[PDB]
Amino acid sequence: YDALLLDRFLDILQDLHGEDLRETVQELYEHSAEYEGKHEPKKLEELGSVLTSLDPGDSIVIAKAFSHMLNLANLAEEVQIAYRRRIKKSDLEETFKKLVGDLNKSPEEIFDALKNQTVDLVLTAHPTQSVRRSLLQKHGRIRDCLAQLYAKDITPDDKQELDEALQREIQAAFRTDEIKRTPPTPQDEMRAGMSYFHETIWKGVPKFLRRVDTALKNIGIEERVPYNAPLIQFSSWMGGDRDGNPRVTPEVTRDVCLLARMMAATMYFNQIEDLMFEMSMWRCNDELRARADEVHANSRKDAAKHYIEFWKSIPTTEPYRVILGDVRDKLYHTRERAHQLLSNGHSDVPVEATFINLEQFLEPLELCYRSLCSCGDRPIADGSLLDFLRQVSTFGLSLVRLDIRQESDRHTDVLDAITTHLDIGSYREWSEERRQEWLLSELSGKRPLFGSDLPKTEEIADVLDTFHVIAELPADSFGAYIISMATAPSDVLAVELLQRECRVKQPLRVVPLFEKLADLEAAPAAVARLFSVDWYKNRINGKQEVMIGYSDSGKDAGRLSAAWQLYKAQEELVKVAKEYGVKLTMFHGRGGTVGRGGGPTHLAILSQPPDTINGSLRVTVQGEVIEQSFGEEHLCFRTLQRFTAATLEHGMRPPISPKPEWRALLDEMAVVATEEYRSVVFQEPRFVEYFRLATPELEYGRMNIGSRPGIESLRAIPWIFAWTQTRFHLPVWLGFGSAIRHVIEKDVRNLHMLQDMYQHWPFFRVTIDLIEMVFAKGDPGIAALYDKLLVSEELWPFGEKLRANFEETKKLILQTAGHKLRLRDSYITTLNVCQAYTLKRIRDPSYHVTKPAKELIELNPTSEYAPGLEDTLILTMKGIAAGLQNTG
Amino acid sequence: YDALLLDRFLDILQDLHGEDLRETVQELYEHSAEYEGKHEPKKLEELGSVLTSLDPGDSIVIAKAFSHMLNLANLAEEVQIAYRRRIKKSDLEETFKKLVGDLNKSPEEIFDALKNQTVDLVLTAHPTQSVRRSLLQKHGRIRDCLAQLYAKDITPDDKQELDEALQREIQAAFRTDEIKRTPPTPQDEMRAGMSYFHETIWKGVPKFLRRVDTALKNIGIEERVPYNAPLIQFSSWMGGDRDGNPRVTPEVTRDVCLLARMMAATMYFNQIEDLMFEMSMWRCNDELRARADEVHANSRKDAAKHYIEFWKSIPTTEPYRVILGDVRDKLYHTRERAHQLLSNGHSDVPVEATFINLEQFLEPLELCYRSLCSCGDRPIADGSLLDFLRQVSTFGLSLVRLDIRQESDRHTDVLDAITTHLDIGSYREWSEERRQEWLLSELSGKRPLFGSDLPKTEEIADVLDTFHVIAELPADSFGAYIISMATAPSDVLAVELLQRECRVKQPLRVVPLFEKLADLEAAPAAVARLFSVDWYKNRINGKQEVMIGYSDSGKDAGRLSAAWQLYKAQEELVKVAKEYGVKLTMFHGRGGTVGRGGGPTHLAILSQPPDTINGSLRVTVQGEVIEQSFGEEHLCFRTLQRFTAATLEHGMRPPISPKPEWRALLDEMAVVATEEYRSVVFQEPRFVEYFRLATPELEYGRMNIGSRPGIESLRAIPWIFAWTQTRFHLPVWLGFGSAIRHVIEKDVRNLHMLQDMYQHWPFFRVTIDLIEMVFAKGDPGIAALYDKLLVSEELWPFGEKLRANFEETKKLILQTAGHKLRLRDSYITTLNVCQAYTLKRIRDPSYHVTKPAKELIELNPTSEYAPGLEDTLILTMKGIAAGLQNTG
Repeated sequence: YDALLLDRFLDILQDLHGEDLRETVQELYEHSAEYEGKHEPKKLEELGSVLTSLDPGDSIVIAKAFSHMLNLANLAEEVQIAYRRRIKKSDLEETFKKLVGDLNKSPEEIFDALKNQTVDLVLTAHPTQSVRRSLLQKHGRIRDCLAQLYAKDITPDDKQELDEALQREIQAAFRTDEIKRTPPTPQDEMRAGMSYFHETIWKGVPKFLRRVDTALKNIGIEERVPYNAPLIQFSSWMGGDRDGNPRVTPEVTRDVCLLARMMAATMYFNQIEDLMFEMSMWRCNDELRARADEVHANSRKDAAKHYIEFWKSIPTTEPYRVILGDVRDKLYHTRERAHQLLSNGHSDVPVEATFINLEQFLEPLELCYRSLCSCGDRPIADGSLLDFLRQVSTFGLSLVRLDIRQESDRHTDVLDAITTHLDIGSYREWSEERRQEWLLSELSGKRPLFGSDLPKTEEIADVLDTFHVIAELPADSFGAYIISMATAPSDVLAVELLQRECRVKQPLRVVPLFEKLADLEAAPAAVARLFSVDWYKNRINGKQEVMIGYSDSGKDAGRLSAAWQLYKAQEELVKVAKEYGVKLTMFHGRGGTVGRGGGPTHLAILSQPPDTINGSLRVTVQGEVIEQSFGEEHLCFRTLQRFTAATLEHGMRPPISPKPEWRALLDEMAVVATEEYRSVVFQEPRFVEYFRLATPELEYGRMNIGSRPGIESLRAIPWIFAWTQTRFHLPVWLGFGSAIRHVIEKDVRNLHMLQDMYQHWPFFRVTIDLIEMVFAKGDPGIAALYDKLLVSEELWPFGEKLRANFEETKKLILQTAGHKLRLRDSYITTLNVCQAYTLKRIRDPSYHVTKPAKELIELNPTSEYAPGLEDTLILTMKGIAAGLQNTG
Repeated sequence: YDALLLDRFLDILQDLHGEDLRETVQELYEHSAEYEGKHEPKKLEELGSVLTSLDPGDSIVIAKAFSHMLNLANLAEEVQIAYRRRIKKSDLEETFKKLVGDLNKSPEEIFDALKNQTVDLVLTAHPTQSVRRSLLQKHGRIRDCLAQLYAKDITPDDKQELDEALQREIQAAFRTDEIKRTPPTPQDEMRAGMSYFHETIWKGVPKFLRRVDTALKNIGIEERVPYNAPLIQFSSWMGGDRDGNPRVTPEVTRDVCLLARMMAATMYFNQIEDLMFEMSMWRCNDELRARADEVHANSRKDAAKHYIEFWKSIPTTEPYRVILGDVRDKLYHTRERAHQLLSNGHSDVPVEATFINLEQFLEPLELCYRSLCSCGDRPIADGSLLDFLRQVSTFGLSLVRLDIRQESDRHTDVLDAITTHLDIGSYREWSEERRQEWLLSELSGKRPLFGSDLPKTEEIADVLDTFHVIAELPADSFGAYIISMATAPSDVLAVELLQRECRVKQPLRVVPLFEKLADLEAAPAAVARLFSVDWYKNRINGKQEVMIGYSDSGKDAGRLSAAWQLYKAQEELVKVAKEYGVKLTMFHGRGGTVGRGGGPTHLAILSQPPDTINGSLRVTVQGEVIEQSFGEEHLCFRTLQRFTAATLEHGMRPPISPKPEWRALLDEMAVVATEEYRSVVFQEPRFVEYFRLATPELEYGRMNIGSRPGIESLRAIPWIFAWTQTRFHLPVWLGFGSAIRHVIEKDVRNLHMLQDMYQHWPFFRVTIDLIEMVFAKGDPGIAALYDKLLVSEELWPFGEKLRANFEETKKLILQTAGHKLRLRDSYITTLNVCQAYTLKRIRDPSYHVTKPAKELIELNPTSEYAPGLEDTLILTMKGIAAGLQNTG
């Protein structure tokens, strides 16, 4: 069946570029097949020999072909998964069943625990989404074609029109320039993010909630999940995170807030007329009748011809239509106000004509629901009205709540400008205690701090202006202010005072981000010291959120040491919060790649220490992962299901807590793994050299994914990208070899203890299993070829050392777990080869450079490199990322 | 399987009103079952005995229950038909096959004949739609539930959510007041009409055209139907027909025109952004590149923040997106202009910023298509861009072209006011010749006619003002001006002069409506006399349309005589048009009931005389029929298919022309049938009395369907309604008995001649077959019960006479054709009984009359009749109409 796609696409490729190129693509596929079958490293060079003969444009066409083949492979993969899962006639109903039988838990415990459960998915604009939006659309259409094709109810003409349709849709996808020739603006990032709502999430959320209701009734719970029960929520960083992205200005934040608000209003307004049409009942209780009489009193007997439907004043015969009629008027005026406020700088639309409250909207719908149930119409109320109630209570007046992230040192600079200007010292030079005492005195004091006459840098004025932008805007549009590189309470208090002094009427919660490993070690101490401040503990109102970063941890230290220290961090943070009687919710900055803490969601949730979630979870959805988890109805449902089921199980089925022997064993193991990791990644003075030669790291910024413009000093995203492109995955597995070897060396019974740990400890089981998966996506012959083609003859053995470790480490992993699809790896291998030789040509002086476009080579006329080369490189990176189903 | 619906609905009924009422509904169903099985007329009285015992509100609930049961029966009927037809894995591909094999016709003849074929469906607001819109919505949802239920791919939870959904949707439909408590405005009629576009027709048309392309490729025609090939078009009367509807004012016509324009703009604008997203190509020919450079020149480098997507100036990289970008700007400004022009009286939006031409819109899309095909992207161009091209070329700037219908005598009054005021005579008193000569002199003269100082009646000023309204508005918004009761060229010339003098810049075509039988006899003479006028023949530009009414013909004369005279009328009209070298297209004012010329569409088309269509047809879709032919994707497709296939076959497979013996035989037969019909419907002086007692005719106006406020003097719609409610159908079959009896009497070989005619003449075969169908929907026991309950003891035998004829006539029908589901007739019979006894209670003096609502009896507090009775009567009419699948 894998052959069908090859047939259709290759027929189209032949229809576009002739027999010859189709035949050379087939040759490359056959060489790659002989390689992924026999694994003769001679086959690689055999393939590169055929690859070097290519024309400028021809190699572009080859890279294009294999990349689109990988994409189609992903799409057919998703289709086959959806159908395979559907033809069954963890999981929600299964999780309920296991909670009842295994753990003897009652239905009302599941229901009550469910009501008080919340999962806050926060979408980020992290530059990990390799596929441009113009192509993502065509992918969506194409998987629609393939999904409709996968059925036995096709009529001949339907299938032929879908053949013509899929053919035209592939031909359209291939006819688009895959290369972002300019990097997006943060606004574009926020649009790419929000586009999944008026595509999937908006309609997906109420369907999922219906499904939870159904599953709850399969357990005997006739009651339904409360419409205002916040089982899932959405937050955003798009346009808010300005950490090291100076292009995220205050005006950008204003723009994304106003934008999102306009989107939400528009969606509600388009829903509201259909809802009015259905709410044609005439029975209501005395309450809704009284209110309907109120609205029909101020009915404004006018033409109201701007509407299409219901332009006549609604009669009291159908009172639900009266009340919903006022709801439509207030929606119209809310949309018009937001659209004017966005399109110009201002609006003449009166605020009282609009919904100002998150529940001025909810109130009339709640009333309709009470009336319907009162009058025996709970079936009716649980339909479109309920869907609408859940959409309002879930999305509010601004589809997502925006977080503002900024690094502590910028707040420090602001305060230092203030104290210098006030002739009182230098906040920078001040000790922590001095900062705390001063900040406290200013927060509890009543005199304004700086004035209009404060000297400001562009950076200083950037952060002050972002605070003014936050104050100017509605409170329910924002989420949390995340402080990067937070180390002391002076940073949180600093942001609090900077908010109060920027007249932020309802200041948002402040939350620290500990991402470097030392910050994770020191974090519980800092949180306890913050809670010690009686002022903050009294204003924090018993609730605190703190973010836990996964990107930079496994970058400077061992991936293993990072994971273990994270576990300790969650544990001790919960300890501290309980010690001060504060409800802690921890914010997990997980990525899509395992190297940034990614991997399957239920596995990452089960690997959390027990009694650390307590019905309140928060996870990042990093750029690319959005597409993976919300681009289809089915993906959206499977995502929301995975999250809610994992959290519920982790709530009622607490994972086993580690025996102390396991604690100490992992402490030693963490020392060994850290020394091993840092030994090869930092001690080696020629390591940075070999890295900058052997991996496509430095070229990452060429793809222009995001809007953000030593090895310790690079972002974790291109770090994991480099080693994942080459399918070597060094940062995933490094410390494990020395770790396990030293642990079995110090004691032989530690082998039985590792076997013991792998079978009972969810954290260890998850860790080892993930390492084994990453090994399964590994092939060291690739990194070998890259070394042979690009590394100087000198330090060739260095890589082999690592390669040694690779196999060694794998041998240990399979030994602790007790273990002993393909074909896509064929295409990937081809692109691997293409990526390798092309890099050698790029780092040559002969291939350097010293109107409309009618062919691909004309697409890059400003290339500092040879005409056809830059585009081909970008193509190889994109394609390999697609094949591996991860970018960074 | 019929039992499933009964089970679900009766369970809901029990959940709403208890066991007792469910049990009495079951008793009624059982009595009706014993009646429709055994046909014991004692069973009817047995049922009425149980019916008379009912409470005021209880009988309302019973009528409600049987009516909704009939509706559900209709919906399940449609579902089972759609699935039965789909599980085949006339008709389009079958029609092509028969045209190739049977008639030896070539593909290019089918294709070329198809290109030059046009079918103009014109939706009317005729008050035949019994089901109010608030309920039609719920019906749509309910058939959605049932359609999704009819499958073997249901997952358990899907089926349970659809059970809860169908339950809540039925419960919602039943909880709505079925009674229109106030009659609609013409604007409401036009909304009910147009609502099928942004529901079905808008998306249905391009899908149907794709299907025609597919069928054409199954014959070997790789080419596609031209996007601008006008295979189907839509016109409207809603808000335009003012014949005997004085509530259709000029402001109403303005309103429906502006309204429709706003709807169209909105739909295009919502499509355009998705189209822009897909047209991401970079290759274009020098033409589209030049134009894209033009647009990017005047690009207006601005924020353009009112849009959500593509708010940044579009780069020349993606030229299709540039050109489509200008298209989106001109759409935005067109929508804003129409919305302001509607909501206020005026707009500041510049006209040059909008699409003014029907093809200023089409031009940029045509350019994109040429470019795409030029660059080898015909597959891409035949996708969303083609769908959009067909939508634009098919729907234009105003979704439908509006006809204006008005009776001749009103134009006569206008002209008479003018000639009286000009001290020149009285146009009324003038002979036809004088009218012709004067009208001609004024049309070819250059002096204005009346001035501001013309004395005007409210009627006169109504028609003059409608002409000013037509002149003020865009030309492509209007269709034809239909003249009711047109008899002479003076009427058409009158409208032409009245247009020119009202400064109608681009005057619309004038078309006469001949509906009374004498007008159909005299019509060809009048058309020839009109074409004799050299002026009109020169300005008519070789094209003429004339309407042929079906409503009033079979009302004053025999249904048979009417059909035959219609055939002659089409024939001789075509003769006359060919004689004057003018392309005639005839406009068939067909209804939904056979008594108004309704019946299956392909049968009505085959019954047209040969060489009378010639690739140009025009048919009314009377009120209720709209719902029947466009309320579902499948209904819409089946409608467009039926029409286009019928016209094509009638074009290439001309029906046999009648032998002269058949001609004369039908002339005699028409005399006999006319004498027989008029003998019982007009000669009898007590006939009007018996009619006003035995049928629910007089109560029709109580349903408040439409906005329009002797027996010869009533509308044909309540005429057919009366006899169809009672399932007697007198106007369908009356003259056939005497006709066939006299024809077999004058000669015995005429029996073999009738057998000969039924097997070879499409017109006769259709006629007789239709009569047999109507008989199959007949049961004279019903009319018997109505007579027994409501007719005075005196003229009881009169009806029996008719009843005699009934059987007699049926015996003849089955004899010329050579011939010898049920259960739903059960429910109908119950309502029959309920309708009968209730009428007897209504026409009683004891049951006459000399805040919010918390129960059904409170729903009519102004009833001149007893509290519960009026509503129950309306309910019975609605339900019986639903069961018979026809209103009038």
